[PDB]
Amino acid sequence: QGVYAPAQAQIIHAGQACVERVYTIREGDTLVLQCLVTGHPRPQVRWTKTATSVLNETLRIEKIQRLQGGRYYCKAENGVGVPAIKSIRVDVQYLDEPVLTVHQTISDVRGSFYQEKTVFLRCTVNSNPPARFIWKRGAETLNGVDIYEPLYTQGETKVLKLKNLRPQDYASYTCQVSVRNVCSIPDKSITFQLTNTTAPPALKLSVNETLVVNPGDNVTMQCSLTGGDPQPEVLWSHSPGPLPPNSLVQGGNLTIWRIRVEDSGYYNCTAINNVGNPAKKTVNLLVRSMKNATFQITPDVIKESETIQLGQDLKLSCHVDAVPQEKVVYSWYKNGKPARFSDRLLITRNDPELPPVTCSLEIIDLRFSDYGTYLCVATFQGAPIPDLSVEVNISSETVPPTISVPKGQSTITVREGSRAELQCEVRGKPKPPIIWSRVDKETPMPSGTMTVETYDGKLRLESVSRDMSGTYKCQTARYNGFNIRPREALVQLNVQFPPVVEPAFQDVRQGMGRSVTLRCTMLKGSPMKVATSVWRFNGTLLAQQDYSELKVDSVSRETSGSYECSISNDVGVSACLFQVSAKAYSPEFYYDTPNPTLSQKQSKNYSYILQWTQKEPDAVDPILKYRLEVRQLAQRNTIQTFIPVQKMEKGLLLEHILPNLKVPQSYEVRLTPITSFGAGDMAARIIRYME
Ligand SMILES: *[C@@H]1O[C@H](CO)[C@@H](O[C@@H]2O[C@H](CO)[C@@H](O[C@@H]3O[C@H](CO)[C@@H](O)[C@H](O)[C@@H]3O)[C@H](O)[C@H]2NC(C)=O)[C@H](O)[C@H]1NC(C)=O
Ligand SMILES: *[C@@H]1O[C@H](CO)[C@@H](O)[C@H](O)[C@H]1NC(C)=O
Ligand SMILES: *[C@@H]1O[C@H](CO)[C@@H](O)[C@H](O)[C@H]1NC(C)=O
Ligand SMILES: *[C@@H]1O[C@H](CO)[C@@H](O)[C@H](O)[C@H]1NC(C)=O
Ligand SMILES: *[C@@H]1O[C@H](CO)[C@@H](O)[C@H](O)[C@H]1NC(C)=O
Ligand SMILES: *[C@@H]1O[C@H](CO)[C@@H](O)[C@H](O)[C@H]1NC(C)=O
Ligand SMILES: *[C@@H]1O[C@H](CO)[C@@H](O)[C@H](O)[C@H]1NC(C)=O
Ligand SMILES: *[C@@H]1O[C@H](CO)[C@@H](O)[C@H](O)[C@H]1NC(C)=O
Ligand SMILES: *[C@@H]1O[C@H](CO)[C@@H](O)[C@H](O)[C@H]1NC(C)=O
Repeated sequence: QGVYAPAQAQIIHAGQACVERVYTIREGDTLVLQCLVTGHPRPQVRWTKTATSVLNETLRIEKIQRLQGGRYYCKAENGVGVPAIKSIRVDVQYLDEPVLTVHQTISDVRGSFYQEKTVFLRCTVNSNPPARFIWKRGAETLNGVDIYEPLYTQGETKVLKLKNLRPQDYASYTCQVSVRNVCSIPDKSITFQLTNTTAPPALKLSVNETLVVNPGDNVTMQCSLTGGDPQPEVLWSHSPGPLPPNSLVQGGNLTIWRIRVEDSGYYNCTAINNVGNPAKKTVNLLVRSMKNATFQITPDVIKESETIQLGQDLKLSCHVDAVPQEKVVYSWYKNGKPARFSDRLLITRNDPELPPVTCSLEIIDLRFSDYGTYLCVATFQGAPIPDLSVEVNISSETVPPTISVPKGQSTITVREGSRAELQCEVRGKPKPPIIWSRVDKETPMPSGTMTVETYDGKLRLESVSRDMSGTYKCQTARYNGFNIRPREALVQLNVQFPPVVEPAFQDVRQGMGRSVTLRCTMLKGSPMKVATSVWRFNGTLLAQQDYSELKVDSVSRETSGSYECSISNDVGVSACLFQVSAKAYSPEFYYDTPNPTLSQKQSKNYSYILQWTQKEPDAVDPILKYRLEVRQLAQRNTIQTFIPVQKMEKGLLLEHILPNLKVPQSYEVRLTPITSFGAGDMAARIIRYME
């Protein structure tokens, strides 16, 4: 490629800037960067910040922000050689209003019981560039007292330390912070009234550390100041989440109406006045609830049993999830209630190694007299909430569980996106719930956690993703049944999905007598086999290995057009699209030359050196002639002429002088190649008098 030259970029600065390698502007202004490029063919330009991208030789950002600052890249490519890249660092600049805060420090003195008070005046401001701080008490401070930047701060903060605090120091101190007026940014000031009444905030709360309540109850909390100068600002907050709904803040008073169980949590009242540590009082609000009452049958452990056998230990545990967990109390009944007071032979244990906070009675030397219906009742002492119970019949019939997959739903295949339903079925007395997990990987579930409880033994997946395709485990719970090694069973999940073929579009060129073959290849797809391929031409079907091929015997006017191969797996369809013709490629205008020729500076005429190259001359039938059209933008009528080609090769520069052009005006130039097939791809350009 003799005349083809690789791209070359150069960034240029415009829009608003201020004051080498960097483009500094005030936040809120507008950025305007332009990428000038050269090389042939004329390269295209995208602005990016990664090296996302905007396809434009000029980058323009209105009302720029702090974060939009950074390094920007102009990328320019044309096919020939290595793409051109150029960088520029945009440094958006700003100066917010400074914050002024103060705290005291009392400290001992060597060999003395006298004490020295020290105040720290801390001035913080976020700014680009690094700010400049000046301190004043009406007058500028230099010396006796000290200025510095404290630790754990990168110059955004300066502190004025007043070591021994004598009355004359009690004045108004004012931090004035400047950005050097760079980018014409004003300085800003903040002042503080340091007085012997100045004091950090303090609060008193009308309720205890932790407050227990029932659902529905209205609860109101008064948070009142007990100290603070300046007058601090009191604020309530909640974790997790925000306060509302159903809760109103008078200010200081926080009331919660019709409290729901999910409203439980920490409510924090905090006072701030930029003096000392902000005061906070914290109350933990606990709404009562009881959920998920569960029992466990644990056969003799020491005899390593998994089954109810006479002459063995049988533990029957009991548990429920409650907010004031420590406050629950359990009652064990049996065909009516003995309240588990027997002890001898049958005994109560409330806290063994078993799960947390579980009442569990043991039966030593199990007897037929122990076969019965046992009930455990969890309750809160004199609480309005309802009690919860768990019945568990023990008899000869009670037996550990077994789990299986029904029929051959072991592997269940579905198409991506649809819903999937995995099923396990469990047998035993009692029948425990099933816990579904994934085994091929460690991912979560419908419930968003590693495992999911289910009693119907069904696991439903609404929007199934191919990523989810894998193996899944279903197993017996250790609760609401035997507490034994869970029984397990696996099911496979195939997530089929439609094909993806290549190329989506391809522009194919070839001479008039010659042949061409189009291939549509399948890259991804489950099933990964071409079930069928169907080729169409300009809308109509044609008659006809991982891919499909079609051969156009003779690329002619009758055969040239758009070909579509619709490849499909048993699940979906996807298509390649080919454009076949014997049209020559577009001419590529050459932009980098001094062009105009003044004809005797008279007749109001100049001439233009129109130059270009022919893209891929040997891709189709040889180029015979170019059709040249010239319009001057001002007259509708156009002068059409034909250039006859002498000879050409890839990259050869072509020329044609346009003879009669009004001396000031510009023109549109349309250049079309002609082969035996006819008109190739037309190209266009605007020419102008330069000098
Ligand atoms: C209802 O209550 C029962 C227990 O009373 C809950 O079963 C418990 O579920 C948790 C997981 O949520 C299990 O803890 C986990 O154990 C694995 C190891 O097995 C560990 O890797 C995890 O970090 C986590 O600690 C716990 O073992 C299990 N307890 C029993 C006795 O099986 C059940 O989840 C509750 N259901 C609901 C809907 O609240
Ligand atoms: C570049 O962006 C401007 C708007 O900022 C737009 O007017 C112009 O047409 C764009 N350039 C191109 C080549 O589209
Ligand atoms: C503080 O200063 C004021 C006058 O500025 C004075 O009335 C007061 O006694 C001083 N001492 C205290 C503890 O406020
Ligand atoms: C809380 O107040 C509302 C009316 O403001 C009332 O309907 C509700 O019953 C109150 N809460 C209780 C526990 O009574
Ligand atoms: C908060 O409520 C109490 C009475 O419940 C009242 O004395 C106090 O003024 C209230 N505070 C506000 C800011 O309304
Ligand atoms: C409220 O205080 C608790 C206890 O100190 C704390 O865990 C929680 O993060 C705090 N929440 C807020 C919003 O301050
Ligand atoms: C226990 O057995 C009784 C009668 O034998 C029955 O009414 C009750 O429903 C059974 N309980 C369970 C949990 O099966
Ligand atoms: C197919 O359609 C394209 C676009 O309309 C057209 O250029 C071509 O001549 C058509 N081919 C035939 C054989 O009609
Ligand atoms: C100047 O241009 C006009 C219009 O294009 C043409 O008629 C005329 O012959 C030209 N004169 C010369 C001296 O080239």
